[PDB]
Amino acid sequence: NMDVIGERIKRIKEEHNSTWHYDDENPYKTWAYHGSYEVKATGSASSMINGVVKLLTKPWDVVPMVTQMAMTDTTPFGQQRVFKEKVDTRTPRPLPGTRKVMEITAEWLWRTLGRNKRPRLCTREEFTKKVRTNAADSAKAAVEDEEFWKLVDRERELHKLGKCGSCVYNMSRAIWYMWLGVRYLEFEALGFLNEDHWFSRENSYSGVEGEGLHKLGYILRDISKIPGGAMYADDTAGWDTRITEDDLHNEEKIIQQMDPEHRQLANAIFKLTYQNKVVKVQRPTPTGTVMDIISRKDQRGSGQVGTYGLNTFTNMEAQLVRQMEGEGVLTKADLENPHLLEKKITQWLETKGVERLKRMAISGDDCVVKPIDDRFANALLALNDMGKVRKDIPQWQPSKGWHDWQQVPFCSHHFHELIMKDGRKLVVPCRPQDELIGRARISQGAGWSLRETACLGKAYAQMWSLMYFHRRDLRLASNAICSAVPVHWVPTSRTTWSIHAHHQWMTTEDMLTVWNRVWIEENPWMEDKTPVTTWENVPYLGKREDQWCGSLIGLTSRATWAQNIPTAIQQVRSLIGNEEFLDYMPSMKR
Ligand SMILES: O=C(O)Cc1cc(CC(=O)O)cc(-c2cccs2)c1
Ligand SMILES: O=C(O)Cc1cc(CC(=O)O)cc(-c2cccs2)c1
Ligand SMILES: [Zn+2]
Ligand SMILES: [Zn+2]
Repeated sequence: NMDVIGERIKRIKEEHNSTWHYDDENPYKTWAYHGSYEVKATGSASSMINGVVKLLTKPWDVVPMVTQMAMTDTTPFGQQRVFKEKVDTRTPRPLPGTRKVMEITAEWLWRTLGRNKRPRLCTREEFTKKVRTNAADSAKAAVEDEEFWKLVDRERELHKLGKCGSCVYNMSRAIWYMWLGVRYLEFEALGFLNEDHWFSRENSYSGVEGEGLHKLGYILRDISKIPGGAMYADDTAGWDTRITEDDLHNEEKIIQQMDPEHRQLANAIFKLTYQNKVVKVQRPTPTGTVMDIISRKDQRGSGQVGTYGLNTFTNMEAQLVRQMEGEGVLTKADLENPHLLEKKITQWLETKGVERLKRMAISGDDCVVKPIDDRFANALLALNDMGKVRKDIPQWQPSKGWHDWQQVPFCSHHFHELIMKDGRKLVVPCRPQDELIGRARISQGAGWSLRETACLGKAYAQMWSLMYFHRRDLRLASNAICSAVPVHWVPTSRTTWSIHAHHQWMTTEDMLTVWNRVWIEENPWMEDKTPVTTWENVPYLGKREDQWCGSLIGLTSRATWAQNIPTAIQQVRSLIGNEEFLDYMPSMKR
């Protein structure tokens, strides 16, 4: 293991030799520990509160889920216990027949994914353009510095020699340059999966990359039309910690489709930073805070570029294998058998494969599968053997499915079919409201002006206008926030890091115009392109469903809040100053 990780540890060791030691009382049981060095503590036990949002969402001040979200630990104290709970585990090795099935499925899945697209290297100017269009943190400063690009080249020359000196995953400007450069190199070799949308629904069949939250519901409604059993959506208990050495080696087969110069750099990312890794993790001690140097040959680093794609790939593979078991193609005897017949797996993949991929919606560890029947509910031998053990359910207890696509959980959401006042149907995203309000009430970090705060608030308000307008409490709170925040202030900072977010709310353009573009114009499932002229024609969930999904509708405190909301708007306005404000409350029934 050391002839791959040695150089990186050697560099950390030399750089921090002042405080470098072997802390014999380290908590690593499954990870190989190398040593520690003293550092300053990072993060907090709490989260900064967005006063603009809080002042306009008073009934949620006394709501447990909302209070819970204001917390979330990021200190070495919080970092160490979260690591213990899942990261410090070992997945047993899948059986020889399981390993063969995964291999046959991996090979076929990669050829299917690359039937039209061809892998390619990603560039310095692609990364640069991305870093620029993200902020508009000190990554823009590094990208602008030619000295950063020089280290990148030095590291790349080591990678071409099959060596690694600075690619360390984290749980002066020199170390920041080494991190952003490690991320650039991985972006260079594996970014094409994201940048050239390999997991789009059109290229992957099961995939949903680049579709967006507003489309996921319509995708599930279309899967519901496919004849078969119920729709299954099983969560995996810590997916990234369940990525085996066999998963990594199967994921690596993509290098076969690459040009020699691309294959060489991609092989370097896989072999040196995925199938081997050097990790940095903050740990508190009775004599301060230390940064530990750990390593392992398996599991997925959640921060990395290829994480979404390679998780989508392995889940598609895992679900195809579970479908084969459901159909009686794979038996218990087959999974135990090294010499299992490749023929029947190839026969099933070449005749039923694509059709079987079309029965699924897969986004990283999130899957929705509509098998040909319900034998799938009890097809658990391979899923458990592959290491993809379902969360909070006895290992051999049959999976429970849904016969209504609207009850199906996918990507922290459920989806509703709404009938508009004109009779047209919408399929909308939904989640418990407390999670939405609770998240909007969190401002990111310290040293933030009221201006930056009001703009983040405006961003959350407009995201709600576009994605969650059907939630009565959120349309009101959204209008209230947009009334309290000056009209020309541009929503700045992201509301989410979600791959399903396309941030159409990050504008000063009229939200009803934007709504019409997303839900009517650009909506492939909206045949009638007649615009909606008024927010009064933009539908809500039925009162019942709105209440079932967390609404305070019908409560006194909520009616009080709704009644006295111009007072709170005025309070926020007076504190902001003599700016230009537009009153968005008239756009509502009140
Ligand atoms: O159901 C609709 O179509 C009308 C509608 C809209 C709204 C939204 C707003 O607050 O202006 C709220 C309510 C309710 C507040 C208390 C009980 S029901 C009803
Ligand atoms: O990616 C996920 O797992 C699901 C998810 C989660 C969240 C919450 C968060 O990231 O803070 C927000 C969203 C979005 C809100 C609008 C468009 S996408 C989606
Ligand atoms: Zn490296
Ligand atoms: Zn709902």
